[PDB]
Amino acid sequence: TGVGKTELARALAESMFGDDDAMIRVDMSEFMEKHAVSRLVGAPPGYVGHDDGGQLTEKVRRKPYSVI
Amino acid sequence: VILFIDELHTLVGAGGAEGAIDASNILKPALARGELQCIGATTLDEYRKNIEKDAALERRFQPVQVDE
Amino acid sequence: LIGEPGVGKTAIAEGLAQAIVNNEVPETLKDKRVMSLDMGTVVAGTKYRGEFEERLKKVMEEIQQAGNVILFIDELHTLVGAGGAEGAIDASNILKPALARGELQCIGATTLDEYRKNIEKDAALERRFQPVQVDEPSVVDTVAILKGLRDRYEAHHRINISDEAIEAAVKLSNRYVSDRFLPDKAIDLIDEASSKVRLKS
Amino acid sequence: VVKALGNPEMNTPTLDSLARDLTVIAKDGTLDPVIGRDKEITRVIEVLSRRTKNNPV
Ligand SMILES: Nc1ncnc2c1ncn2[C@@H]1O[C@H](COP(=O)(O)OP(=O)(O)O)[C@@H](O)[C@H]1O
Ligand SMILES: [Mg+2]
Ligand SMILES: [Mg+2]
Repeated sequence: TGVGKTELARALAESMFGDDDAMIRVDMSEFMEKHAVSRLVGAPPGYVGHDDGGQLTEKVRRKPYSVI
Repeated sequence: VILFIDELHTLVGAGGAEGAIDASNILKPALARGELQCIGATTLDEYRKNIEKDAALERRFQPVQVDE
Repeated sequence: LIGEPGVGKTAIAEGLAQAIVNNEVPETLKDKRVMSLDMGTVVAGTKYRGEFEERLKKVMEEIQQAGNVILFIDELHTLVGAGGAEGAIDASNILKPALARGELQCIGATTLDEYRKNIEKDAALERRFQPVQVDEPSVVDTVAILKGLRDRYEAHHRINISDEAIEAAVKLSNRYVSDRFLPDKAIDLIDEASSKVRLKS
Repeated sequence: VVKALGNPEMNTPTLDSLARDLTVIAKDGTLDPVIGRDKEITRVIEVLSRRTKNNPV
């Protein structure tokens, strides 16, 4: 801990795009539950938000050249 | 005449009924053949939700990204 | 014609029309008229009861008498439910008897999704149409298509398109454009680049 | 009086009845100025100048 591995990712995002917020950040700490993977690839077929699709998938599709 | 249709996601299903033809199906031939110069405005969510279901209509429009 | 949007099913129909004009490969189709039907045009101006029915019926009788008309219905999935009402009959149920008896020769054009959701649900309408899969052309085929279309886009944009530009367009659109299909995205890349260089000068 | 004030000599009517003319509104001067969007407007012009689908969204 304290050693700057996240800061390295922010520095790379800044160098490649000009701002840290251009990085697509997905904190794995909210994916502890098995069904939390729905936030990445969307709701399972037949569920409520199935047609919305995954959040990470849409963010990557919008910006195909990014840091994840 | 250059046509500006703000809230382009309303194009799909517009005027649909039990036996009617909606606006998108009517306008598809003109949009494909370069006959009508239509400027559309919509949000990313509305684009994905409404005018990406109709893959043919999505094909007929060229997205321009307006960044913050 | 079944294929993903942008492959060129409408181009297939127009190529059939051009082949008819120049020289049709068989005799039986030497003198034929290919007419494109739009359901919006048929439904329009039928505010009174049954006018859609009489209009489509007259169309079918004229097809039967003429005998040299091949009807091309683009967006075939729109045929179901068209012109319907609380107790009326859609265009599909009108066309089914004529297709079954054999007075109509229709050329449909729809993607796999719309065909499967709309046409396959009805066995009577499905048993009269034969799917013709239109596949995405290869890279060399797309280059040939772009070279064939080069004259029209050069005339429109008043620029010169080089072969290296065609190769780059097809390769880059294949590698970096994922949501669309080869001929459409290559054509779009060529068209936008031509418009850009024309606007710059 | 109306006739004296009027004109003694007395092409898209449907669109005029339906839509708003942004060009005459810009001539009037009620639209706000647009600042620093040269690249997006240029891209819109480029898409509008295409032969095949020329519909920018
Ligand atoms: N062999 C070809 N020659 C010329 N143009 C073609 C060819 N194949 C495809 N195209 C282009 O592809 C487009 C046809 O797309 P199409 O699949 O008919 O769209 P949709 O599925 O929405 O009807 C036309 O604009 C045409 O310019
Ligand atoms: Mg960390
Ligand atoms: Mg078509």
